Amino acid sequence: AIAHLATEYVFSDFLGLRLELAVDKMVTCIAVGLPLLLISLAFAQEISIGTQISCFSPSSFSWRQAAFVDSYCWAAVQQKSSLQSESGNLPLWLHKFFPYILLLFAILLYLPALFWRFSAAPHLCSDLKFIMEELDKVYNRAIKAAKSARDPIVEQYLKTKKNSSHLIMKYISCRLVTFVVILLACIYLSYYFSLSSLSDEFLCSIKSGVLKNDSTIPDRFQCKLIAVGIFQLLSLINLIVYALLIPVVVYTFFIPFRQKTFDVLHFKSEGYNDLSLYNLFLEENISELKSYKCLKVLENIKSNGQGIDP
Amino acid sequence: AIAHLATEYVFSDFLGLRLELAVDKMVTCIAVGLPLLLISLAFAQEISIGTQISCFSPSSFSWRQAAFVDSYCWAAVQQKSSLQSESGNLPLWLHKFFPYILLLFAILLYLPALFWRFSAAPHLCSDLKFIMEELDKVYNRAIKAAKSARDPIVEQYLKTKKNSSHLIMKYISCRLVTFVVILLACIYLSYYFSLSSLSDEFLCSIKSGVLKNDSTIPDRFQCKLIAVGIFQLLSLINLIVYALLIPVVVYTFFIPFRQKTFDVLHFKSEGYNDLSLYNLFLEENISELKSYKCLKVLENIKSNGQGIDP
Amino acid sequence: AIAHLATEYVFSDFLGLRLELAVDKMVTCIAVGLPLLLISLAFAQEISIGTQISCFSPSSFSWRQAAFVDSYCWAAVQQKSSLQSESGNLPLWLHKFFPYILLLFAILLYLPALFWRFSAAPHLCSDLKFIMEELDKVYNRAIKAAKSARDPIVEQYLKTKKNSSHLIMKYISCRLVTFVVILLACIYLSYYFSLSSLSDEFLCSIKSGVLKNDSTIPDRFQCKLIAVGIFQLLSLINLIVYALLIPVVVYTFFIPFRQKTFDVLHFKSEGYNDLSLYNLFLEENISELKSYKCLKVLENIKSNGQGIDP
Amino acid sequence: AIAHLATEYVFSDFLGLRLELAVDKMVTCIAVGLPLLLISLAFAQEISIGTQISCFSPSSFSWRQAAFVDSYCWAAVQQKSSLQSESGNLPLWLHKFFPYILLLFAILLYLPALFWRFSAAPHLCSDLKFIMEELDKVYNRAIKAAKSARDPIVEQYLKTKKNSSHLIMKYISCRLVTFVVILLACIYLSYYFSLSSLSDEFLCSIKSGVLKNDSTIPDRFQCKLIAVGIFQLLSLINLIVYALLIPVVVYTFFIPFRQKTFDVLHFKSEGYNDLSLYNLFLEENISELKSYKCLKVLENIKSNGQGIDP
Amino acid sequence: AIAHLATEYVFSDFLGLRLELAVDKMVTCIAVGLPLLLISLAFAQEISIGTQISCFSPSSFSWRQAAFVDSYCWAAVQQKSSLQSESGNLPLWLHKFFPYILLLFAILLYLPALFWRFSAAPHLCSDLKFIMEELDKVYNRAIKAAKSARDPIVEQYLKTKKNSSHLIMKYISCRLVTFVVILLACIYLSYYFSLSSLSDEFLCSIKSGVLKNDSTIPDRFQCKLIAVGIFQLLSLINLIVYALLIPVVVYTFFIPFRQKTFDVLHFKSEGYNDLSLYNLFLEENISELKSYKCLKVLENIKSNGQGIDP
Ligand SMILES: CC(C)CCC[C@@H](C)[C@H]1CC[C@H]2[C@@H]3CC=C4C[C@@H](OC(=O)CCC(=O)O)CC[C@]4(C)[C@H]3CC[C@]12C
Ligand SMILES: CC(C)CCC[C@@H](C)[C@H]1CC[C@H]2[C@@H]3CC=C4C[C@@H](OC(=O)CCC(=O)O)CC[C@]4(C)[C@H]3CC[C@]12C
Ligand SMILES: CC(C)CCC[C@@H](C)[C@H]1CC[C@H]2[C@@H]3CC=C4C[C@@H](OC(=O)CCC(=O)O)CC[C@]4(C)[C@H]3CC[C@]12C
Ligand SMILES: CC(C)CCC[C@@H](C)[C@H]1CC[C@H]2[C@@H]3CC=C4C[C@@H](OC(=O)CCC(=O)O)CC[C@]4(C)[C@H]3CC[C@]12C
Ligand SMILES: CC(C)CCC[C@@H](C)[C@H]1CC[C@H]2[C@@H]3CC=C4C[C@@H](OC(=O)CCC(=O)O)CC[C@]4(C)[C@H]3CC[C@]12C
Ligand SMILES: CC(C)CCC[C@@H](C)[C@H]1CC[C@H]2[C@@H]3CC=C4C[C@@H](OC(=O)CCC(=O)O)CC[C@]4(C)[C@H]3CC[C@]12C
Ligand SMILES: CC(C)CCC[C@@H](C)[C@H]1CC[C@H]2[C@@H]3CC=C4C[C@@H](OC(=O)CCC(=O)O)CC[C@]4(C)[C@H]3CC[C@]12C
Ligand SMILES: CC(C)CCC[C@@H](C)[C@H]1CC[C@H]2[C@@H]3CC=C4C[C@@H](OC(=O)CCC(=O)O)CC[C@]4(C)[C@H]3CC[C@]12C
Ligand SMILES: CC(C)CCC[C@@H](C)[C@H]1CC[C@H]2[C@@H]3CC=C4C[C@@H](OC(=O)CCC(=O)O)CC[C@]4(C)[C@H]3CC[C@]12C
Ligand SMILES: CC(C)CCC[C@@H](C)[C@H]1CC[C@H]2[C@@H]3CC=C4C[C@@H](OC(=O)CCC(=O)O)CC[C@]4(C)[C@H]3CC[C@]12C
Repeated sequence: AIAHLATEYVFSDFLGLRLELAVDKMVTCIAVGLPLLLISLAFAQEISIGTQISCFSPSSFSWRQAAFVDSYCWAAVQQKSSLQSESGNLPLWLHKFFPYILLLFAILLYLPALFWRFSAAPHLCSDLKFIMEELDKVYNRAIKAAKSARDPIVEQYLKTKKNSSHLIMKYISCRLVTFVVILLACIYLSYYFSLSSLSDEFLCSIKSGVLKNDSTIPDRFQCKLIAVGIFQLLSLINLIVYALLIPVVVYTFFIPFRQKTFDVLHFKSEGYNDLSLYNLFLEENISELKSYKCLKVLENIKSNGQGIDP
Repeated sequence: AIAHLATEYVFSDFLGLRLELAVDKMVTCIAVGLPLLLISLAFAQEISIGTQISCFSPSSFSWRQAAFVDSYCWAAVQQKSSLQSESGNLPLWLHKFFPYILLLFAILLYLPALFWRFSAAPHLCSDLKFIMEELDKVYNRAIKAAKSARDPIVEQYLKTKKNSSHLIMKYISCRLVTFVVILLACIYLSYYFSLSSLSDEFLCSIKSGVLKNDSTIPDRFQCKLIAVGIFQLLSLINLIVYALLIPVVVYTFFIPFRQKTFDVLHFKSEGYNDLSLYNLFLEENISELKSYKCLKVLENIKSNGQGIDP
Repeated sequence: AIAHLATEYVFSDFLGLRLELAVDKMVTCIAVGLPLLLISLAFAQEISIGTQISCFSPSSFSWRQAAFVDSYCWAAVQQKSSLQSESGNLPLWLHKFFPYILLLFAILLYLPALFWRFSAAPHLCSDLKFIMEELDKVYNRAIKAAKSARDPIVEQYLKTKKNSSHLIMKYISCRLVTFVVILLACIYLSYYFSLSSLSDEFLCSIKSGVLKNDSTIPDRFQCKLIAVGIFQLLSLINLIVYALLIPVVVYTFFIPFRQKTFDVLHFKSEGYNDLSLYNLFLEENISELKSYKCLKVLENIKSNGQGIDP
Repeated sequence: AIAHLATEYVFSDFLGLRLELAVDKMVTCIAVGLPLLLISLAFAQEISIGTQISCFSPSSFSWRQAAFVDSYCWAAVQQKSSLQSESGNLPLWLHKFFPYILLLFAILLYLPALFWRFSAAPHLCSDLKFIMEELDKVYNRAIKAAKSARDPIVEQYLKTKKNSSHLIMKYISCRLVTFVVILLACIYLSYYFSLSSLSDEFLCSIKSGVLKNDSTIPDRFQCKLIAVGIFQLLSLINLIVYALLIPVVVYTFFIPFRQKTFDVLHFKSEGYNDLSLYNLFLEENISELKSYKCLKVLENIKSNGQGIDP
Repeated sequence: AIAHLATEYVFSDFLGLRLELAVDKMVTCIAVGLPLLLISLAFAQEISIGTQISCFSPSSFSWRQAAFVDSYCWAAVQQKSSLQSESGNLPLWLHKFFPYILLLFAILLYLPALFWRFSAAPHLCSDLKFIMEELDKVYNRAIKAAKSARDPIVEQYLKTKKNSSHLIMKYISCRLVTFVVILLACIYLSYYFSLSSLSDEFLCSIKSGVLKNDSTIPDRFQCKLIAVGIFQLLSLINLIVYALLIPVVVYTFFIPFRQKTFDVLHFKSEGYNDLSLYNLFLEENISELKSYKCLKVLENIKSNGQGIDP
């Protein structure tokens, strides 16, 4: 089934205008997708031995009595009054709930993208639909002029956007939340990887109620959480990748402000202003226009040779 | 399978004109969707140990006798004459039926949306289809006038709607029922989370009938409900999210009345009147009209620069 | 799997012209759909403990001998000569066949709708197709007259329908059968809910044939039907909903006769006559005509303001 | 199920313009696809005996005690304090994680192709769409001239590409990473195949905690990893194929530079320059143009017979 | 499930222009398809008894000790130091890996077809698309001439192909590899069928490590490979069919050279030259042309009666 997981989570896509930037979409796919793969691998039948916990019951216990001990101690992992270990009870909770914790990170990293799709993409879509179709008319006019010579509402409207700073707050906050959640996940995963491997072993007791006086039951059962060594291993993989995402996410703060007389071909940064976002989103969309490509071909020729000024 | 649950309930949509407001639809998706995820996680094989209850049968019992005790005590959870516990029998019922109780909340939170789709959306759809197509003619006429100058049935009909107050009662009652059900669910979930963790343990007896005289059977069996610690944990997650929905739902009462010379571009609140609903539903639909977008572009330019009055 | 059941039976639809009235279709979906959900929930793995019956075999019985007792007593539930209980054998039959009894109600409540689709909808469809297309011509003519002035075969044919009383008998009988089946189901479900919870316990004997003389076999085995407490619980849910459907179904008898100079816009009741049905079915279909909507807009304006008589 | 694996991974394709060269795509399909097949075959039910590990527990151990030993020793494979073997613990880790290691190679060999699809194919696609449609006009003009006689923007633009050397770095680095990962996989697989077959046997001890003093438990359990002989066998198959891919990948470094007055029919190598890539990508795409095929037919005739110069 | 296998592998097809000759495609479907069916039948539940190996453990061994012996001896089949048999260890390897060996033949017989689809079909497709459309013009002209009378680039181009001998090497080598692999499979299958039926029985020992001194374990366990009698039976079926394919494959060497003033209707062999391949591929494609069929009808009439010379 491991090969099906690779087909589902790596070799196929999951989770019109481009209303998300390619880098931001790519980071989201890695950040959300990787925990779901690692959860699926942690319980693959190739690696699983069929149970999360086993306890050494005495030889006199019947098969159902030993099955009770395993089931009770799986519940007792939450119940401080009936546990003992080389450390506190906290590792045992983390070892049990490791699958839910990775799922929680996957969800929390998806919510910023879902919010952008809910709260910002509809407005941006309606604007990009307008701006691109009017830019196409401007480019077709420029082509006809150049082709004849050598064989302003958009400008006004775009100049309004640098006054607005509306979407830039929605964008930067979506980036900033993604950064914080990745950083917190790195802190957790490095802690969980640091836990002693023998923190998977604990002592359990069933002598809570009517059993409390029964001399035939031993006072402590040795139990082991069988998958914990795999969980810690896969936590290192997740930590490595998330540490590599942190530089990329930080770069997405400065891509609008710096890194990416009015010019309708050269989209450029304009500061902490929505026009900087529209410049990014146009540059990832304007290349679909046939007329833009023709003018950029002429500009590249003029940059190298015959002076067909664009 | 946990990764499939995330794909099914988070990373894909489940449960023409927009006949429900985006916030109301979003709240419904969270309120109905979250219990179904949490039910599915509570019985995930990654976390389950294969049975809901285990009882400590004595060593002399055969395998089938011990299987009888577990099956009888699962039934006896409902049967006051054969239970004993540190508290009343009520916790044991809640621990058993936790999956049905979350399912009940999911259903009860869907019924207001289903009623709106049944009782109000058909009438509203027929009106919005009419109003938008006639508004498009008004806008196209205004564009042609403005483009020529600078390079009333709808008004009468809409003025009838502020007399009707028909749909506003259907809408506000759907909001109000959703509020009440979320509030009652919060009261339950906070109670269920408050129950002692050892309320998962109870004493069972099989000595009802012919077995009543059998000296070989112990008078009480120790039983434990194994999943209860997970149910209480997931109840905290559900309580947290529903407490965050309450402010959002309350805001949906005042969005029509306040928060959202006749003006065909600026849709506005008009009180406890159906025109306030039509203003909300138009504002979420009118942005699809090409002619509306052009006039709003001119209005934005006029707001910032050249006085092309819309 | 409980979440899949909710997706299948609540959050999605199951079981052109509208040839069934919305209320009648809605009642049918609830009446037929609810038993199928409740059956599915009664055997959900979240709530099931893997067997319907368990009997306490003695400790000397082998594993296969105890498996024989459970299998024999499941069959013996039908066989009066080998049962004993605190009451008659009738409860034990109902406890065993509870799933089939709910299935039987679901089927019997679907047959009236299936009969309407078989015996009445084809004729009604051919008439509504004719009447609506000729009404559209009448409305378009009235619009052109009104638009010019202020900027009869259908009547003859419809007047024939009030003489026919053909379909009204088919309709009312389909309603009446649905009422009777819901009422009988309420009587059963309230009886089944009233049965003592300990009617799930009975005494079984295997000493029929060659075993009759065997002194090593006990004369009675204690058996318990494990799911019965869930069946009675879910029977209360079904009883509550069906009791709420009864008022709605009764209202569907009087919707044609009363509640819903010839007027082609105001469809109205005409007594125990097929024209009353055609008036109901037109009123649920005529709103799709663009020309009808225009005339109703003018009528609403005339009702409030400028006297553009429709 | 083995026949389904062959259908899925051999007899069907998995993982517009041709934006990847056929040889590079073919190598990627083999390099990524083969580990996924071999993983799937290693756990086929035809060959599996249902468990990864078995340990010889003593005859006095109960069934659940022996199940504990197997589960503990599967976990102990990671835990140096409780292992002994004829060699170090490293082989035991490799034997356990063989499925993940092959999966890791499959992923690492896919990432270069995914990067090309992300970072280079969009720009190349926009250029090839332009260049081919303008070349089609040049060829149609040449056909009309030749057909009449015997019954420059593209040149300027392409001459800019040999100045750029932009895509050649992206391409060669994708090839170079693929080479390195295949070489490292060959080093691992030849090492893993070289491990002694009896490295699948190790000695395990459960005497860690409360069990440490128990005289009834033997100090060492003999355990065997059952699948290891299959893993080493399939590692030889993977090593053989990857060794055959190495010559092919190396050839893909020199295909642009050498091996593959301006001529619009004969695409040719131009050095370490992007024009060399465009020449390769055009030659794999230009054959779709009807006008190119006609001119190549005339060129082939002129090469053999009547001098219809192309 | 056997009936599903027949539906999947016999009664349905698996694995535009015809770019493979019908006989060559048919041989490939049999040669590749038959092993996959026979593998699937060898493990059908109708015939399988649920395990590949069973060993006779002594009566004192616990259930888990006997499960260890079976699992160890399945691994020991590869491990010469712990086997004994009436012959060498080679039969035991073949009995274990019979499913992989048949899979290997299925794959090796598919690779020649995959290579033809990769390396030759694209060029041939581009030529056949050209040649057929120009032949259609020649035939339509000949029809119009004949219909009027009685109520050369292609020739030049095709005459170039007999100089090329390019594709004939690719074709004959694909045929020759298919012949060699079928012949080698026949040699193996006849050997494997010849092995003694009691070669499925071998003696196993677990006394490798700590167990080496244990006097309670017998020195040899009798083991039997349960499916081997089915594998040898199905090997006879595979051998019979492959022996019948050998004559057909050999005939495909001489179909181009012999067996199958320029004539545009009668495609004919021209020696070891690509024109011989084009003649074969045209003859399997030219019959789709309406104009060809008309001329062949006239030729058949002229062959029998009225002299309408084609
Ligand atoms: C043992 C350790 C030290 C080796 C080095 C770390 C690897 C295990 C890391 C490095 C890059 C990682 C990969 C980076 C990107 C992806 C793609 C991601 O899928 C997508 O983003 C899909 C994108 C699309 O389809 O558009 C799934 C996880 C995966 C394979 C990551 C899995 C883990 C990888 C291979
Ligand atoms: C289902 C998904 C979407 C959410 C999963 C959330 C859980 C992974 C969280 C919620 C509640 C958390 C627990 C709340 C309470 C505790 C007890 C607390 O215990 C101690 O400090 C014990 C110290 C001692 O041993 O004395 C440590 C954190 C822990 C385990 C938390 C660990 C993480 C948990 C299980
Ligand atoms: C351990 C606790 C203290 C951490 C904080 C609480 C989280 C567990 C909460 C906060 C927000 C919650 C999420 C808010 C919104 C959604 C979306 C919801 O899906 C949809 O609404 C789909 C919408 C669409 O697809 O259009 C499913 C539940 C989920 C993931 C919620 C799951 C639980 C979350 C992550
Ligand atoms: C299948 C879905 C759609 C609906 C599920 C509904 C149930 C979750 C409801 C319906 C009937 C309810 C029960 C009706 C009767 C009782 C007994 C009652 O018992 C006591 O008060 C016991 C006190 C004592 O111990 O003396 C407490 C509430 C309880 C468990 C209720 C809990 C919630 C139940 C099970
Ligand atoms: C514990 C008791 C006392 C609480 C109160 C009773 C509820 C359990 C009842 C009240 C309304 C009932 C619901 C009324 C309507 C429906 C819709 C029905 O589905 C449809 O009719 C689908 C309609 C469509 O999709 O068009 C399925 C049963 C359900 C959820 C019913 C399930 C049981 C509900 C929630
Ligand atoms: C498969 C679906 C579509 C139909 C299911 C129909 C059953 C649920 C019906 C048909 C025959 C009925 C039974 C016919 C005979 C009997 C025996 C009869 O027994 C007594 O009166 C016993 C009195 C005593 O204990 O002395 C009570 C009704 C009962 C159980 C009936 C209960 C309901 C049954 C099982
Ligand atoms: C026992 C050993 C010594 C025999 C010789 C080695 C074989 C086991 C090798 C030689 C060629 C290999 C094959 C080369 C190519 C492929 C195609 C590959 O699938 C694709 O590339 C799909 C291509 C497409 O569909 O476009 C899957 C692996 C496979 C069958 C390889 C499987 C292993 C093979 C048969
Ligand atoms: C889930 C997929 C995508 C990634 C799988 C990565 C693993 C296969 C890697 C990551 C960590 C690696 C391990 C990290 C630590 C060790 C311990 C180390 O131990 C010794 O050197 C023991 C020497 C002794 O016996 O004294 C040898 C390498 C090994 C097994 C490594 C083998 C390969 C592992 C398991
Ligand atoms: C017991 C022995 C001595 C009887 C004689 C041998 C048969 C078992 C052989 C003779 C012909 C064989 C068949 C020849 C052709 C085919 C078709 C082949 O499927 C295809 O080629 C599909 C073709 C398509 O669908 O286009 C699958 C194997 C099968 C049924 C072969 C199965 C084995 C058969 C029946
Ligand atoms: C997974 C698919 C695609 C490929 C399957 C390939 C195997 C079926 C091949 C590869 C390695 C081969 C084995 C390599 C080594 C040996 C040991 C060799 O042993 C002896 O000669 C033993 C003599 C003695 O008993 O003393 C005999 C051939 C054999 C079993 C070979 C049989 C066929 C094998 C298992």
